[PDB]
Amino acid sequence: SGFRKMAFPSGKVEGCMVQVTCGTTTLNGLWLDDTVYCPRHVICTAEDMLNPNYEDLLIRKSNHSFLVQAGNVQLRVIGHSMQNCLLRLKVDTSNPKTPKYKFVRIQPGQTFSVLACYNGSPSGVYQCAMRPNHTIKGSFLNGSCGSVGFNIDYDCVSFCYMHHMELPTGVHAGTDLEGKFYGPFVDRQTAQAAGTDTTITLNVLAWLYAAVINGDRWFLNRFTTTLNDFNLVAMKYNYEPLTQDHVDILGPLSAQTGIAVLDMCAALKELLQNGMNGRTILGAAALEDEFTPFDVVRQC
Amino acid sequence: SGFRKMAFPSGKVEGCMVQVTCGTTTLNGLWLDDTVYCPRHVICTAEDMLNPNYEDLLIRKSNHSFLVQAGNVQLRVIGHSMQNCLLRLKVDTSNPKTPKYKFVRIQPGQTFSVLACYNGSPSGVYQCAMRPNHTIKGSFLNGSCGSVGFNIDYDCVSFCYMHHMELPTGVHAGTDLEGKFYGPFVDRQTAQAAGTDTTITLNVLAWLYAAVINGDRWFLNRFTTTLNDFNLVAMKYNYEPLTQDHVDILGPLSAQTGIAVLDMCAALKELLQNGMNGRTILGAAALEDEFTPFDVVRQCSGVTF
Repeated sequence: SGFRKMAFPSGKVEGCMVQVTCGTTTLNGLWLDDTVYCPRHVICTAEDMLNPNYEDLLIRKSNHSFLVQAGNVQLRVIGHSMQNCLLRLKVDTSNPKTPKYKFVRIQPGQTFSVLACYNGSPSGVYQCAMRPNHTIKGSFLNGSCGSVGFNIDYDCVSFCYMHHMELPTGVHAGTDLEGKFYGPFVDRQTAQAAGTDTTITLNVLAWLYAAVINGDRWFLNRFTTTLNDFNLVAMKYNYEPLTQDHVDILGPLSAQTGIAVLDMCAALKELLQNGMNGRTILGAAALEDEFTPFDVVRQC
Repeated sequence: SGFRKMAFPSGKVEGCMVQVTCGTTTLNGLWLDDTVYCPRHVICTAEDMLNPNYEDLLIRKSNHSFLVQAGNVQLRVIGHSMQNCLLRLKVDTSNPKTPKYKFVRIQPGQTFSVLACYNGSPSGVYQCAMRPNHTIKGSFLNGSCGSVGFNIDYDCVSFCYMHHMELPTGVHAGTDLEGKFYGPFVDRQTAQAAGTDTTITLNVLAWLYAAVINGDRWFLNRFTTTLNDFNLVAMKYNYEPLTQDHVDILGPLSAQTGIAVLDMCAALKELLQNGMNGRTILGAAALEDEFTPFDVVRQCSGVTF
C-alpha cells in the first residue's frame, strides 16, 4: 500500500532483444516473428552521421553486411527495407518467444516501461513519461540505442518507443515502432535542441490523489477554484494548461477520495504558490508528474 | 544519460511465479526446480492470522489441500514441509524455467528489485531498499503476499526477499528465502510496529558520487572532515552513523572519481547544514538514499545480464 515508480515486468520484451552490428557499430534490435527492427543509423559510420543519405547508404549494403545475434547464435538476415527511421530486417528464423504485441503511437504526458540494453543484453528496466516537449529523461549511455519503451495490457505488449539518440541537454529522442520520430527531431548529428518542457499537470494531480489514498492529506485545503483561475496560476509556474477533458479523466479518483477535482486544484494551486514547507508528499520533496491517473488507479 | 532508479530485468523471476491456494487463501509462490516456496500463512483462514499454531495447523494439512497453478495448468503437490515462516511444497514437475540462482540474506541499506504479483501473475517491478529499521517502503495490495525480491549477478538470480505482510505504518515486512524474518517481526496478526527510520548515509554518499560522475559537481569543496565531525552533524539530521567499513565500500567510487570519501563527507556536511539553495542534484530537489555504491557502478558502467 505504498507508492513506487513501477514498470511492467520486462520478460516478454527480453525474449525479443537482439544485437545488430554493421562494421564497427553495434546497437539493439527488436526481433518479432521473422523481423528485426532497429534504428536505421546502424548503417552510418563516422562522417555519415554528419547529414547522411539513408536511401543512398542502404542501397549499397548487402544482407551479409548485417551481423545479427541472439546470444551466441547469429541470425541470417535474408532481406531488408527501410521504414522512416527504422530498418526492418528479415531473417530465416522465427522468434518462438514473440509475445502478443502491437505497435502504438503514444501521446506526450503518457508513461511507459523502458528495457535498457547494450549489445542485445538487458541491463535494467524503468518507468518514465514522454515529456510534453517529446523528449524522455532516461538513463541512456551510448550503445543503448534500440532499447524499447512498452506498455502491457493483460497478455499483450504495446511497443511505443525505440531510442535513437541523446540531445545536448542530455535528454533522449526516439520514434514509434514505425520510424516516426517523437518531436521535431532527425537522426543526424546536426545541432538540434529540446522544445521547452512543461510539467504534466494531469499527472501531478493524480499523484496528489495517490498521496491521499495513502493517508497523506496535509496539502489539502478548504478553498476551491475555477478551471480558469487554476490555469492562470499554474501556467505562471510552467505547468501545462488544464482542460475539462483532463478533469473528467480524474473523475474516478475524485469519486474514490471524495475530494473534488477543482478542490484538488485548489490544493495544487496553494502548493505552487507557497513552497512546500520542507514537508514531503509520498516521501517526495518536490512534485511528481510521471504518474498518470491510469497508473495511480492501477497501483492503488 | 539521465539517472533513473532502475530495477533488474524481471524475466527470469517471472518464469518462476505461481499461484498457491489453501481454501480461500490465495497467494503467490516461488517455483524453483521441484520446490514451490510460499509464505506459511497460506494455510491460515481469517482469525488464524490472529496468533496461530502453524505447527498444529500444518499437521492437519494434506498435500492435495494445496492448489498450485502455473498459467492454466495444475502442479501436483506431492509433499510439504515448513521452514521457519515458509512452506516448501514438493511438486511432480521441475520448473523448466528455473534460472541459476541462490538465496542470500540481505543487510540494512542494501537494495533489490521487487516483482509484485497477484494470482501468480506479475503486475509490476520496482526498485526499493531494506530500511535501517528493517522494513521496506514497498507497494503492496492484498494478494501480493509471496511476492519476491532479488538482485541479478551475471546470469545468477539472488533471491533475498519474500513478502509476508504490511505494518500499521504502511511499510512492509517479510523473510529471506530460508524463512527468517527481517528485523524483529513475526508472522502473526499481533501488535508490532516499526522503529524510527534513518537516512542511509552510505547510499546518499554513493548518490553524490553518481552526480559527480554525471558531471553534476557544483556541491564539492576544497575541504575535508573526520568521521567523528561528520557523524556529529549527520546524526543531527537523522542520518545513519558512517563507519570505517562504509568508507571502504565507497572505495571503487572514490577511486573512479579520485575524490576521497571523507572529502565527500565534508560536502555532504555542508549540504545538510545549508540546504540545497533551490538548486538540484541529478535534477533532484532532495538527496537520494536508496541507491547503493554497487547500483551506481552498475548503472554508470553499463552492466548487463
